[PDB]
Formats: sequence, C-alpha cells, structure tokens
Amino acid sequence: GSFVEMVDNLRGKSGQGYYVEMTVGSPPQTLNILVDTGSSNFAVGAAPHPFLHRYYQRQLSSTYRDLRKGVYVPYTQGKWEGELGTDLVSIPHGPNVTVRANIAAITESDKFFINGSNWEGILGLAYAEIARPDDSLEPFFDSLVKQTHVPNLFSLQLCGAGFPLNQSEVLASVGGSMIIGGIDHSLYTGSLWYTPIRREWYYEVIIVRVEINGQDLKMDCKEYNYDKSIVDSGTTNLRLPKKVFEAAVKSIKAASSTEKFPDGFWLGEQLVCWQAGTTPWNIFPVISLYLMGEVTNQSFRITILPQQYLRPVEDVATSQDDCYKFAISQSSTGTVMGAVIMEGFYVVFDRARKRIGFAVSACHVHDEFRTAAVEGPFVTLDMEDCGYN
Amino acid sequence: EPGRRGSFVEMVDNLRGKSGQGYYVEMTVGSPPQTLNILVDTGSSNFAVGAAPHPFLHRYYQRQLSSTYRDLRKGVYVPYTQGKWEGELGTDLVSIPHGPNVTVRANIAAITESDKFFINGSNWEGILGLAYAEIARPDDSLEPFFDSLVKQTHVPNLFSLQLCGAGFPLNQSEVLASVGGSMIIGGIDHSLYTGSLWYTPIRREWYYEVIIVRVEINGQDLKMDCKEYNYDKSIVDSGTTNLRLPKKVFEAAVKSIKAASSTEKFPDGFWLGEQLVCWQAGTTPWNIFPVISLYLMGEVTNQSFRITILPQQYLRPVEDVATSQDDCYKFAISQSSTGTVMGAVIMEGFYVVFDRARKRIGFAVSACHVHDEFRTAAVEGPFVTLDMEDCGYNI
Ligand SMILES: Nc1ncccc1CCc1cccc(Cl)c1
Ligand SMILES: Nc1ncccc1CCc1cccc(Cl)c1
Repeated sequence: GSFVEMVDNLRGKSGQGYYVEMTVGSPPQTLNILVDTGSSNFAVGAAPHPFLHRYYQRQLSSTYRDLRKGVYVPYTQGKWEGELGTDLVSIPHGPNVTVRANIAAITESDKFFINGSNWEGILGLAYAEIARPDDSLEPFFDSLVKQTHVPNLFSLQLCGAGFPLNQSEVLASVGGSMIIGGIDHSLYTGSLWYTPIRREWYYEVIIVRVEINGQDLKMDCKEYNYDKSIVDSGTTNLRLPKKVFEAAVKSIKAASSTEKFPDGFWLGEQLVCWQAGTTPWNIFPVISLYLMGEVTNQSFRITILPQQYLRPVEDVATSQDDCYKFAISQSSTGTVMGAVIMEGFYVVFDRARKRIGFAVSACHVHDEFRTAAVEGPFVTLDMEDCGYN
Repeated sequence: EPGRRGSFVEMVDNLRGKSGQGYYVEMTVGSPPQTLNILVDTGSSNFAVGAAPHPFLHRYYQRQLSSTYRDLRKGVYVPYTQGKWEGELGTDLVSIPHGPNVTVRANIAAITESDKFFINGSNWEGILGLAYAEIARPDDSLEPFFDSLVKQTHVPNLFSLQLCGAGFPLNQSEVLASVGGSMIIGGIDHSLYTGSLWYTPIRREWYYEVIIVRVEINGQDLKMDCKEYNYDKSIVDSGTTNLRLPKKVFEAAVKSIKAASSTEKFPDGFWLGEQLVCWQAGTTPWNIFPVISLYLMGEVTNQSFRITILPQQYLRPVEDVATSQDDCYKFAISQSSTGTVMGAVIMEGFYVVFDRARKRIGFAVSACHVHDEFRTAAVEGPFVTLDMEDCGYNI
C-alpha cells in the first residue's frame, strides 16, 4: 500500500497544529485546515481577523448553500461562533474527489485562531455524536465516505522536527502525512498494533497500565481513563487526569533527579535550556502506555521518549541553546493523547473496523540509545474494568 | 441615619444637553467676557473653542475683541477617528459663571477649522477637556484648564459630575430649557446622590483610567479573563455617548443580553446600535432587558464593588422618524478597538466623583437616574476579589 499523492501533505508543528490544504466553493477557494481528531466540525474563518490573511467568502461561491442556522461552540480554552451552510469541498493532495459537505462559516471567535499558524480553519475528524449543534450535522469524513468510494479510514503521521522551526522554516518544512482511505507502509517501521475504539464519539480508547522507565505507576487502571481517554491531534500535550498527572510527575521527577528544575517547568509554563547539543535525554525516563488489544485478555504498549514529551521551543534570546517545555499537563476531562504523543507514531484511524492502530513512526525523533516502540502482546485481565461509566 | 446636605447650590443644575449630543456648561473667555457653552469632556485634555464662523455655530470666540488675549504663535492639530479640529494656541482669562467665583488664565485653542466636530443643534461652541496633560495636544506642555484652575486658586483638586438623562426624547426647545445635570467644581454635593460613594483607583493619570474586574448580565457572570475587560484600557469618558466594550467583550455581552431578552426578537440593526426600536406609548418592556453590573477595583487590597445599570441607561431615548407617540430607543452599547469606554450612557446612572487629589474615582447612585418601580441602579460593596492587578493591561 502506497499513496504517493498524499504523502507529505501536512505542515505545522505540535505547538500550533498540523494542517492540510483544502479548497471550498466554486471557483475553488484555497484554505489551510487544521487536522483535528478531537472534534467533529468543519469550520473556517469567513470574516476578517487579525490572524488571517484569507478566509472563506461565501458570496463568491456559486455552489454555496445557506442553511440559515447558527452554531456556537464554546470550549474551556476558547470558542468560535459561526453560520452553517454547505458547499463543494476538495483536498488537492488527497483523493481525487469533490464532495458537498457542511461548513461552519466562523464570524466570531475567542482564542481559536493562532497567530502565525498559517491555517484558517479546522477539520473535525471525530464522530457525529459530538458535532455542534447536534449529531444531525454530518461531519466531513462521513460525507466523504458516503459520497465516494473512499475507504472508511484515514491514517496520520505527524512529524515533529526535534528542534524549533522559525516562521519561514515551518512554512517550508514537511510536517507529515494524512493518508485518506488507506495505509502507506513507508510511514512506519515494525508492526501495527490495534486498540479498539471503545465508543464512536471522540476517538476513545482504554489505557490499562502506565510505566515510567519500566516502573509501574501502580494506580487503579480506571484512574487512567477517568473520565475518558482519547487521541486528539487538536491538542498539543499529553494530558493526564489530575491524580494520574500528580503521580506521573512525581515519578518523572524521581527518575530525572540528577538535575533539578523549577516548578514552572513541571507546570509546562516555562522552558529549560541546555548548551547546544547537550540536552541530557538519558536522565529523562521513557513512558509506556499499555492499551487494550483486539484479542481477549491481550494488550500492547506504546513507548515514547523525552524527545516526544519535551517540546522544542525557541529561547527568548534566540540563542544557540536547545530549549524545551514540558509537554505533559493536567486534565479534568480525561487522558488526552495530543500531538506530542502522535509525533512518535503512525496512527491509523480504522473507522471501518472500529479500531486505532499504532506503529513506530518513520519520522519520530530519537537518539542513538533509545527509540519509540510499539510492542506486544501482554496478558492483561479485566481490561473492561479500566473503562469509565 | 442622617440626611445629607447640598453645599454647592451655586453649581447644582449648571449643565444642559443629553447623551447623544453631549452635556455642556456655560463659560466666559476674554475681556470683556465672551459667553460660550462648552462640552464637558473627561475623555480629552484640551480647552478648545470655535474661533471662526461655522454653519453650526451661532457664536464664537473673537480674539481681537479681548484685551487679555495672548497669542502663543503655535498651531494645534487634533485628529480623531470620528472627527477632527485645528486651531491656533493662545491664552486668556476664563471663568465659569455657575461655578467657583474665580477667574484664571488658561490655554485656549482657537478652532479655525474642523470636520465633524461641531454638532448641529447641540448648543455648545467648544470643549473642556478635563483629563490629564499626558494626552493634551500637541503635547503635555500645554497645561489643561483644570490644572491651571487648581494652581492659580484655592479650588480643591476635584470635581464631580451628575449627568441627567431625561428618560425620554427632548426636542430642541425642551433640551434648551431642561436641566441636564451638575458639575461641581472643587467638591461633592450630597444632594446629587443616594446611598454611599464607592471609590476605584485611577490606575494611571492620562485618561481617567480604571480597572474592571468582573462583569455580570442579570447576575450571570460573563466569565471572561478580566484582562479582556480592560484591553487595552478602560476609561470614564463623558465625551462619548455609549458604553463601549472591547470587541470580544461586546460579542459576549450582546449574546448574553440577547439571551436574557429572548422573549422579544430585535433586528440586527438594533444590536449594532444603528436603528431604533419602538413600542406603543408607555409600554416599553423594561423588565425583559437585563441589568448590567461592572465590578471595579476597590481602594482596599482584594476588595471590589459593583455599579449596576438598568436598560433605562443603556437604551437611549430617540425620536421616532415619524415623531409619533411611540417611545423609541437605540441600543447604546457598541464595540471598541480602543478599550472599554464608560460614556454618558453609563454616567447618567451615577454621580461620579473625579477625586484627582486622592487619585480615585467615586461612584454613587444618581438622584436623577431613570428607573422604574421594580428596579433601580446601584453601587454596592464590598466583595472579596483576588489578583485584580492582573486585570490591568500592559502593552
Ligand atoms: N481538538 C480539541 N480538543 C479539546 C478541546 C477542543 C478541541 C477543538 C479545537 C480547539 C482547541 C482550543 C480552542 C478552540 Cl476554540 C478549539
Ligand atoms: N472625548 C472623546 N472620546 C473619544 C474620542 C474623542 C473624544 C474627544 C471629543 C470628540 C468627540 C467627537 C468628535 C471629535 Cl472631533 C471630538
């Protein structure tokens, strides 16, 4: 399986998001759209905004259809307001098809757009159950599969550079691949291991065990999925439930105790720098998340390195030091496997078989001593009890 | 209890006008004195008067007729988004007939050219900028009138304003005969307010800048980062008609106000503050509109207070295009790209004390605020509020 036309069709970074080019309307209006497996709405800027240098102009599209309905999407971290309608949509570097899908024309927003991100909209790839205003608004991917012969599946390879990318660099660099309707074998190494999609709303999965450098965090596995665990490319960090986060930071601190870092670092707020090339990767532990497998009483694990959970950021002085921010934070809405984590793997969203596959990414950052991994199987009992109800 | 006395009778009721065209006070300039009506503006710092013929002016400052006129041989250009005026700087003897019994020599910008500055039928021929020197044009070396007044006399460094909206439209004849409020120069008149005065600090001395720490619509917290409320600043400006809010705050507020008043549907033009809405005489549904509360930083650490206005304040009375017997209004809240602006609309609900001496602004329920039998404007406190300093904006 190889989809050369879709390989390397993404750009961006964990801190500002990964996006793919799309066109909307007739004549085609090109827009960069954030790939988000954590939401289910296709929404684009449709009015001037200081952070946008282009937006969807409905009056210029002959195929625009007004649904005469508004949609308000408030989140704890931000919000966007829009007007619903439909239009013809295509993905230049994707399947050779055009479909009529729902589009939320964003007219008002609060902390939605990111200065310098280079994207003007968002592509919610999750299910209708969480679509705004309600599940009657068919998500883009659903329209795509229903209107074409494209297989009900997509895979994502998000590629973190391992170092800071400046304004021009991030615009020229290849940030990864989104293969629509298939799996490209050149994007990963080793085997793919699948965990079931527990329920079709967010891409929900179940974590059954957590290790820090092989040491079991030893918590009731229900804590790991309280109140849910999801794969969300729309979130930067690996976010863990309060109690799990507190235990993990204690363990990570213990493992890296040869060097002390200020509280602000562990709060993911302030950066830490080291002289060029001297980042002490080896003092930081690897983190393993065991996921439910498709076989009864069987599980597998994905292991990430500090190269994944330490996010490269530019120093205020733009010096030659190598700096990073701690990309693991506290959550009140369950575990969130954000961009940070996805960068270590090729992730297959097998909608058709209700499962998510993980394989070591061909573009994950590592060193000569350790590598990310996807290994199995392991015998694990009562994994169903790890899920929250 | 104890009844509060009014000690500045000579200045009480010395204002005229309305929110839409501004409130003004009578002043005299030159020798012999030339009488002119001057717009009271806490949003600027220049004393400028028409000094040449203009279609909307019935009179103007005639420098050649004043024996005390002094030419500063300097020009001044004051452009704004909504208008501009140009003039020639100089000084002369100035007085306020219904104010302190003193005469001082102050700077006067003789307006020779203007665009969209003078308003037809406002009845004022000049402006009195009461803010600080930092925002004076051309620069802070041009001492503002109030500074001159305080430096040259024994008048206390403080003034208070009671702007009185009528609650209904006033035609040309009526607005000329009606008392529009009071400007007490050098003191506080207790007959102009009820309840207690609560003070918020003047954050910085340029505009009369304050800090809003919380906003509620009918008791419901707008729940925005308080920094948003003061982006990029929050000021008290009698020279502005509406309550203006930062874009994001306006969007959130209008949505909440719409939700609270949802039993009635209004056209987009209304919410944009552009078109009026009318109801049969006496049937304005005040009760369906929410009260709005703005919490301000108090003078005591971690303490705040709130001022609450009614729709009687934020819905501005306007005459129907058909001069019918309907009661009509325009929505007097609009967005801003220059921070929050507590304009005349809001000031009409309170007696506002500009305590320059103690770098603070006091608020109290106005004795002339419009209300109904069920609700009244209010100034209440104290409330425990933490990290209020973080609400202030810094470039
Ligand atoms: N992908 C997500 N994950 C968690 C919560 C919300 C989203 C949607 C994307 C998003 C993120 C922050 C602010 C806004 Cl306005 C929208
Ligand atoms: N007080 C103010 N507040 C905001 C902006 C400008 C002013 C000055 C008064 C004013 C009002 C309208 C037009 C002009 Cl030309 C000047």
